[PDB]
Amino acid sequence: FEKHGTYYEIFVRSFYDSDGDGIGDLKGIIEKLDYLNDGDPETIADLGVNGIWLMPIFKSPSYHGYDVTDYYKINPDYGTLEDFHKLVEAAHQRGIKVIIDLPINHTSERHPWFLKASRDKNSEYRDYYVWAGPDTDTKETKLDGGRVWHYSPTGMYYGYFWSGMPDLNYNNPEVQEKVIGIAKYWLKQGVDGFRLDGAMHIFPPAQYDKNFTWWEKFRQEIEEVKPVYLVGEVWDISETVAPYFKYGFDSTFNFKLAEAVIATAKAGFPFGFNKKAKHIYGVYDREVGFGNYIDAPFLTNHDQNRILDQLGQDRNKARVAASIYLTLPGNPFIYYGEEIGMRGQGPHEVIREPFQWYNGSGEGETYWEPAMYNDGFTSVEQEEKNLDSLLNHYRRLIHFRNENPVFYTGKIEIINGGLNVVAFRRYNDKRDLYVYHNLVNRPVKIKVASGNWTLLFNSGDKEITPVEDNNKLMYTIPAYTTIVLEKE
Ligand SMILES: [Ca+2]
Ligand SMILES: [Ca+2]
Repeated sequence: FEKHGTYYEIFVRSFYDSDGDGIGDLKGIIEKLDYLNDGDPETIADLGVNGIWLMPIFKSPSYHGYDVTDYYKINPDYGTLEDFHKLVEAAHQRGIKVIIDLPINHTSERHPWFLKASRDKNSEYRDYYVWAGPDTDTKETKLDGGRVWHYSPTGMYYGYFWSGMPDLNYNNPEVQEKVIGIAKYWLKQGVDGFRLDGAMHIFPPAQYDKNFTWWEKFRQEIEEVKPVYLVGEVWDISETVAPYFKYGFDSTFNFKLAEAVIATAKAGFPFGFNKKAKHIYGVYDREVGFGNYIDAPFLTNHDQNRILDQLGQDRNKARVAASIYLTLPGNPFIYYGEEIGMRGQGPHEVIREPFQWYNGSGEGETYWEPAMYNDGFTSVEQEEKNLDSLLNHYRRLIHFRNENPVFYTGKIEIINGGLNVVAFRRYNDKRDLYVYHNLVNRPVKIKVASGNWTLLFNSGDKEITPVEDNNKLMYTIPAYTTIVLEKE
């Protein structure tokens, strides 16, 4: 069970519509699988990703699905269980692992369990949720609203995010059993793992360690079915994220490093990235140990303003940002649309706009909401016209990564590549690669000690030939370009 690979995050509703109702669905993903990975490592006609993560696919009243009403039923909007099985089979045929979002931290207020527990204090499901006693304080800020305690005819219940999302009571052994059963069910349907929210607010501050006890039990029990891949979201500093690598998770999303990559690509100076990367990998190596964690680097996801927007809609800077994280250790995660330069900021609905397949309209393109910001802005059709497009840039980076696995499992050492360059070595006992990323709109020069060096990768379409003088090999890197050298 190979856990290393580049992942692609898909919002089913916005990917591909196979039956003409404007809503993206599972059969649609099947129809477009070759775009992600055609199963042939010899071609670069596909992105080359080896895993896909589907945002919530269970029954739910919302367009996003994070508030589940039935964990054993596929949202009709996305298709059927049969479609899901055909997708898992088609993906495996191509070497693509499939993981799905598992919203088990809370349920929808419309979930039967809650409806029953909320309409009878003596209900059999009463203890599936958390019911108040003292203080209905309410801590506030963030982006949503406020209050963690809410009214419900038979008492007030706990709901960290929103009254529509009551939190499940993990202090109840039955809740833990039920959720594990749900996970096992989907694994038996063919899934390879899950994407999970690691923070569980039902545990009072005094029971923080119960979080790790829970995830360890969860992983141990579900792997009784088969080996799995688990990636968790823990939106906090690296010191807080680190232990999760030890108690059940293979990977965790590197939010802090994402912020640094974005800031550095925007500014054109490597300081921020250099300092943050050294700190974070240092924390992970100290608390977990190199080789005992699979980081999940990324730029932006389904809850954040798209990378292009964060870079002032500068496609060149977005290109550099892509080269940087796609050459980092671990399993990189690509947010759908990122590879063709989609834009979107503000409302989560905008960030989750329909994926653009065509310049204009065409069969399969979703339209459940207006494509206000991307219609006519970018598309796969347009990106396919030139071998040096952003889409082809992503294809080249991912395939290069797959052809040189040291990028997944090797160590990393930040080095000084100059005032406007992010540089680092990716290495193991057999490969010693030097990676250089030009962050600005002008050529930059880098020098290495005279010796046996080989140019392995050039992200641009220009001829890059080094010159040797006074025992130093000098390379002039064109604007926003990345190169990889091998030292022997
Ligand atoms: Ca459809
Ligand atoms: Ca291929």
